[PDB]
Amino acid sequence: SMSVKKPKRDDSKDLALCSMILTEMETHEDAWPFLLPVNLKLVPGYKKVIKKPMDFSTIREKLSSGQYPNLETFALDVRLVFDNCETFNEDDSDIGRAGHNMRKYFEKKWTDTFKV
Ligand SMILES: Cc1cn(CCn2cnc(-c3cnn(C)c3)c2-c2ccc(C#N)cc2)nn1
Repeated sequence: SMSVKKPKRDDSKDLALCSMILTEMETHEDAWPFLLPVNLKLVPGYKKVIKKPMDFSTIREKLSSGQYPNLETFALDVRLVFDNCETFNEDDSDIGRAGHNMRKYFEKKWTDTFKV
Protein backbone atom coordinates (compact mmCIF):
# COMPACT_ATOMS: atom_id res chain seq x y z
CA SER A 1 0.00 0.00 0.00
CA MET A 2 1.00 3.67 -0.03
CA SER A 3 4.58 3.98 1.28
CA VAL A 4 4.65 0.22 2.11
CA LYS A 5 6.57 -1.72 -0.53
CA LYS A 6 7.30 -5.42 -0.67
CA PRO A 7 10.88 -6.00 -1.61
CA LYS A 8 10.88 -6.82 -5.33
CA ARG A 9 12.74 -9.13 -7.61
CA ASP A 10 15.53 -7.81 -9.78
CA ASP A 11 13.77 -7.60 -13.16
CA SER A 12 16.72 -6.10 -15.03
CA LYS A 13 17.45 -9.40 -16.82
CA ASP A 14 13.87 -10.25 -17.79
CA LEU A 15 14.00 -8.79 -21.31
CA ALA A 16 17.13 -10.78 -22.18
CA LEU A 17 15.84 -13.98 -20.53
CA CYS A 18 12.44 -13.89 -22.30
CA SER A 19 14.21 -13.21 -25.61
CA MET A 20 16.45 -16.28 -24.96
CA ILE A 21 13.41 -18.44 -24.13
CA LEU A 22 11.64 -17.29 -27.25
CA THR A 23 14.76 -18.04 -29.37
CA GLU A 24 14.84 -21.57 -27.91
CA MET A 25 11.21 -21.97 -28.81
CA GLU A 26 11.68 -20.58 -32.34
CA THR A 27 14.48 -23.12 -32.99
CA HIS A 28 12.59 -26.14 -31.62
CA GLU A 29 11.77 -28.74 -34.30
CA ASP A 30 8.08 -28.65 -33.34
CA ALA A 31 7.84 -24.83 -33.63
CA TRP A 32 6.76 -24.91 -37.31
CA PRO A 33 3.06 -24.49 -36.67
CA PHE A 34 3.74 -21.34 -34.64
CA LEU A 35 6.41 -19.34 -36.44
CA LEU A 36 4.04 -17.08 -38.44
CA PRO A 37 0.42 -15.95 -37.95
CA VAL A 38 -2.24 -18.41 -39.15
CA ASN A 39 -3.17 -17.23 -42.61
CA LEU A 40 -6.85 -16.24 -42.40
CA LYS A 41 -7.34 -16.84 -46.13
CA LEU A 42 -5.80 -20.33 -45.97
CA VAL A 43 -7.56 -21.65 -42.90
CA PRO A 44 -11.40 -22.13 -42.85
CA GLY A 45 -12.80 -21.17 -39.42
CA TYR A 46 -9.76 -19.47 -37.92
CA LYS A 47 -10.85 -15.86 -38.09
CA LYS A 48 -14.28 -16.35 -36.53
CA VAL A 49 -13.26 -18.98 -34.00
CA ILE A 50 -9.98 -17.57 -32.56
CA LYS A 51 -10.64 -14.13 -31.14
CA LYS A 52 -7.03 -13.28 -30.29
CA PRO A 53 -4.55 -14.89 -32.64
CA MET A 54 -0.94 -15.02 -31.55
CA ASP A 55 2.31 -16.59 -32.87
CA PHE A 56 6.10 -16.54 -32.24
CA SER A 57 6.88 -13.83 -34.78
CA THR A 58 4.20 -11.52 -33.36
CA ILE A 59 5.60 -12.15 -29.90
CA ARG A 60 9.11 -11.45 -31.19
CA GLU A 61 8.02 -8.14 -32.72
CA LYS A 62 6.22 -7.13 -29.52
CA LEU A 63 9.29 -8.08 -27.41
CA SER A 64 11.74 -6.25 -29.73
CA SER A 65 9.60 -3.08 -29.58
CA GLY A 66 8.86 -2.70 -25.86
CA GLN A 67 5.26 -3.83 -26.00
CA TYR A 68 5.49 -6.15 -22.93
CA PRO A 69 5.33 -4.17 -19.73
CA ASN A 70 6.56 -7.16 -17.74
CA LEU A 71 7.34 -10.93 -17.71
CA GLU A 72 3.81 -12.02 -17.10
CA THR A 73 2.35 -10.25 -20.13
CA PHE A 74 4.99 -12.09 -22.18
CA ALA A 75 4.00 -15.49 -20.69
CA LEU A 76 0.29 -14.70 -21.35
CA ASP A 77 1.02 -14.26 -25.09
CA VAL A 78 3.08 -17.50 -25.20
CA ARG A 79 0.28 -19.40 -23.45
CA LEU A 80 -2.26 -17.81 -25.84
CA VAL A 81 -0.42 -19.41 -28.76
CA PHE A 82 -0.91 -22.88 -27.21
CA ASP A 83 -4.46 -22.26 -25.97
CA ASN A 84 -5.52 -21.18 -29.44
CA CYS A 85 -3.81 -24.25 -30.84
CA GLU A 86 -5.81 -26.49 -28.55
CA THR A 87 -9.06 -24.76 -29.29
CA PHE A 88 -8.61 -25.16 -33.03
CA ASN A 89 -6.72 -28.45 -33.45
CA GLU A 90 -7.40 -32.04 -32.46
CA ASP A 91 -4.96 -33.36 -29.81
CA ASP A 92 -4.27 -36.23 -32.27
CA SER A 93 -3.11 -34.03 -35.17
CA ASP A 94 0.54 -33.13 -35.89
CA ILE A 95 -0.24 -29.52 -35.03
CA GLY A 96 -2.18 -30.47 -31.87
CA ARG A 97 0.78 -32.61 -30.70
CA ALA A 98 3.26 -29.84 -31.50
CA GLY A 99 1.33 -27.43 -29.33
CA HIS A 100 1.30 -29.80 -26.34
CA ASN A 101 5.04 -30.44 -26.77
CA MET A 102 5.86 -26.72 -27.11
CA ARG A 103 3.77 -25.77 -24.10
CA LYS A 104 5.55 -28.37 -21.94
CA TYR A 105 8.90 -27.13 -23.25
CA PHE A 106 8.02 -23.50 -22.51
CA GLU A 107 6.69 -24.05 -19.00
CA LYS A 108 9.83 -25.89 -17.89
CA LYS A 109 12.09 -23.09 -19.21
CA TRP A 110 9.74 -20.60 -17.53
CA THR A 111 9.87 -22.30 -14.10
CA ASP A 112 13.61 -22.97 -14.40
CA THR A 113 14.38 -19.37 -15.39
CA PHE A 114 12.10 -17.35 -13.09
CA LYS A 115 10.78 -19.47 -10.20
CA VAL A 116 14.28 -21.00 -9.65
C1 LIG B 1 1.12 -19.59 -42.44
C2 LIG B 1 -0.05 -20.57 -42.62
C3 LIG B 1 -0.01 -21.77 -43.18
N1 LIG B 1 -1.26 -22.25 -43.09
C4 LIG B 1 -1.90 -23.53 -43.52
C5 LIG B 1 -1.42 -24.77 -42.71
N2 LIG B 1 -2.04 -24.68 -41.31
C6 LIG B 1 -3.26 -25.14 -41.06
N3 LIG B 1 -3.58 -24.91 -39.77
C7 LIG B 1 -2.54 -24.23 -39.23
C8 LIG B 1 -2.54 -23.90 -37.89
C9 LIG B 1 -3.61 -23.80 -37.09
N4 LIG B 1 -3.19 -23.55 -35.84
N5 LIG B 1 -1.84 -23.54 -35.90
C10 LIG B 1 -0.96 -23.31 -34.75
C11 LIG B 1 -1.45 -23.76 -37.14
C12 LIG B 1 -1.58 -24.09 -40.18
C13 LIG B 1 -0.36 -23.47 -40.06
C14 LIG B 1 -0.31 -22.16 -39.60
C15 LIG B 1 0.86 -21.44 -39.43
C16 LIG B 1 2.06 -22.04 -39.74
C17 LIG B 1 3.27 -21.39 -39.60
N6 LIG B 1 4.34 -20.78 -39.46
C18 LIG B 1 2.06 -23.37 -40.25
C19 LIG B 1 0.85 -24.07 -40.42
N7 LIG B 1 -2.02 -21.37 -42.50
N8 LIG B 1 -1.29 -20.33 -42.19
